[PDB]
Amino acid sequence: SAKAISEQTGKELLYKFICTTSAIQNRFKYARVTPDTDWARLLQDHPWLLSQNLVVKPDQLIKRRGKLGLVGVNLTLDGVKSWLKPRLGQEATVGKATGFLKNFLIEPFVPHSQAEEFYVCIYATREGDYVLFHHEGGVDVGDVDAKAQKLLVGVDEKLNPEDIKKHLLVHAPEDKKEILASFISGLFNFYEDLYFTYLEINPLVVTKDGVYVLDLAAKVDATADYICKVKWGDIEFPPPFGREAYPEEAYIADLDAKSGASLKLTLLNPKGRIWTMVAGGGASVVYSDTICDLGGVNELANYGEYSGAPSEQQTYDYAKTILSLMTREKHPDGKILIIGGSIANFTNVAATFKGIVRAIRDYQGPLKEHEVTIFVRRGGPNYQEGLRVMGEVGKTTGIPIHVFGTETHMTAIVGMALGHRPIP
Amino acid sequence: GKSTTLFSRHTKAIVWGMQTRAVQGMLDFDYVCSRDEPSVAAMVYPFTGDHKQKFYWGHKEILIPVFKNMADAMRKHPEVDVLINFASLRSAYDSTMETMNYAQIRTIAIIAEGIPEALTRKLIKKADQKGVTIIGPATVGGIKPGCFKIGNTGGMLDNILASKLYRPGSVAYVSRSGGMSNELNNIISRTTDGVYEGVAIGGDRYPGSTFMDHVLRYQDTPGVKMIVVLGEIGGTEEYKICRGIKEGRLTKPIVCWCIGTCATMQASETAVAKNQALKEAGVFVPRSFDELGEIIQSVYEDLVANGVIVPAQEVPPPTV
Ligand SMILES: [Mg+2]
Repeated sequence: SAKAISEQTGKELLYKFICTTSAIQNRFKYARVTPDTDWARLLQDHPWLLSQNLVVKPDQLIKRRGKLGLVGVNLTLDGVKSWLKPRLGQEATVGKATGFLKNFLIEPFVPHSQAEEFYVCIYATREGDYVLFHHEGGVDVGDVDAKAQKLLVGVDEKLNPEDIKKHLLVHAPEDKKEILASFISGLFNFYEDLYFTYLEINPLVVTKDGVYVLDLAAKVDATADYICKVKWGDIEFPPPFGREAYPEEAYIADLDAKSGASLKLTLLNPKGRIWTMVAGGGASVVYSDTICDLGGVNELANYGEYSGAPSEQQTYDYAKTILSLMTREKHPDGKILIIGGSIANFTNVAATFKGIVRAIRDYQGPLKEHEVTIFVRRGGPNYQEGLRVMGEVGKTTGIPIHVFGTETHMTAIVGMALGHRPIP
Repeated sequence: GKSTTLFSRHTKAIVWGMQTRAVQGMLDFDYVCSRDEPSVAAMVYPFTGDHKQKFYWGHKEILIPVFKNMADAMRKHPEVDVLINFASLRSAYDSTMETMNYAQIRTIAIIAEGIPEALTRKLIKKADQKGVTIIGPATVGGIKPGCFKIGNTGGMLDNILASKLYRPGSVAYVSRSGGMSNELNNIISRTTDGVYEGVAIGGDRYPGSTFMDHVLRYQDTPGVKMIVVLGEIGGTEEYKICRGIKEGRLTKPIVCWCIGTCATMQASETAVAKNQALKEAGVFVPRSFDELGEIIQSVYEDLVANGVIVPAQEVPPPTV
């Protein structure tokens, strides 16, 4: 899938790899700031921080930073520090996302007129990549998608420079058409070469002194790592602006990274009484839908999946993480664990369930204390064996475990769990 | 042009890759379906030299050639019109592009997950150019009961038999998920006369063939009396189905439910808006997945009562 990268990552890749005759200014002139930053060595590393006035702003996948007043503009290194005191480490809300402002980028301030601001964006679709240009960029750009010239570079087609000049740049100042055109040509080759799917620069600034990339947002096609690794290096893919990941999410992520199997976990409400552990990406969405449909949205603890034929050990490690997560606080009404799934085509259900069983056994003590009831429905290769060992661990541990096969409609267990229908 | 019929009792296919367990599953399936012959004619794998491989056509032992070079396989087996591609992701693009230099191949199943989207757009472009139908990438494939099963689709014989996938029914379906397709096999076999044909288009952003591509095929397949689509939040694919019905192109009963209604974690792209639009267009849409089997059954029974579906007679399967 496509994944966002930080503005700093995108700018670094661009400065490193773009091939253009159009002179790009301030290459590599950026300093990253966190709440752990040592300001003495930062300056000793970026002595240019003193040469000129600066611009400081969060680099955390927040859009419209200018319009929302999240950018300190044209400040000294002191004025930047003073601007950061009230903000760094403080909460902010943008749209309906609230999070801590903890990652900032400082760059040189570029003096320029409004008429020197421009819009460029490139993005992928099934029919190819669209290249966008508008002759007014920046904060007040407005509904840029309705306004911008658009040019489709078809699948395996070339971006023709005369199309850039004669279609995209029709409204651009005539003395800037050659430079803009050189830049866009190079931007598109870089976009294609580093497997981008989205690359926006707003505003792009062009003065007498050359091209400045003032603001950048981007995504790349993460599956292309085996191709672009030599160029990407250890590229990071930040989460959306919002809460920080819980340690267990980070753990499951690291598990995910080390397997062909898909191991996913997201905590909606760590205190909710309704926990799921579903095999199948489709099935996991369906079970979530069902829980919400039957009124349980506020008690839904998590969503995610363990899919794509995980080993017994991987499944054990995944399950024990959920078991741990649901034995942190008691809930007055006890709790429900839904271990559901569609009917696997190749996954060895006996092997996966053995892992789940080992986990239930290791956490059996706290599971009884938290009054957890478990519902299980699964099909696939060796599923009858798997359902049997699940029933066994139930009788053995004293934990209530209701097991079901392919005769039971996949989502029926959700009604049973919630008391909307009887347990057969 | 893209074919309406992809598979039949006589389909012969080439499997690219080292996948003995998969091939044996297909043959076991071929056997319980009472096909006259095995559905896999040969294998291709450049990492080894020519040779043969042992499999079982029932109790009888047989040999399946393995070719190092794709041409040799094509040339020696011009009766082959399908390729199942189990290439690992570093090999999937080149091998799929190469397959399409051989016009006897009308249908390619691409199994690998992880093919970059920009590469997949190029496969699609060539495929569309050549009239080749692509199923996948990132899919387990699909299944045509009585006729042909792609790779691991449908799992073990135990599941093939329980869901009666060894003989045709009247219900066709398509979904993105291979996991849910097998669930559809189960749901459909318990509520109707069984699956006619089922395809899993895969989970990638640009699938080689889309819901509408297959819905069209089904609309144009006399054996299909009834169509089930398991849709999904994201994109506007399911609107093509609304338009199709309204323009008279689609006339058969269509059952559809789009998963992802609980996206409380563009407006027209939600499962909720698509479910509603489909329902207004005349599609049979259940109130929830929980009621999907119920609606399928109800639409089926009405097709039976009015003669459109004549449930065939159960005929036990061969040895096993
Ligand atoms: Mg993984």
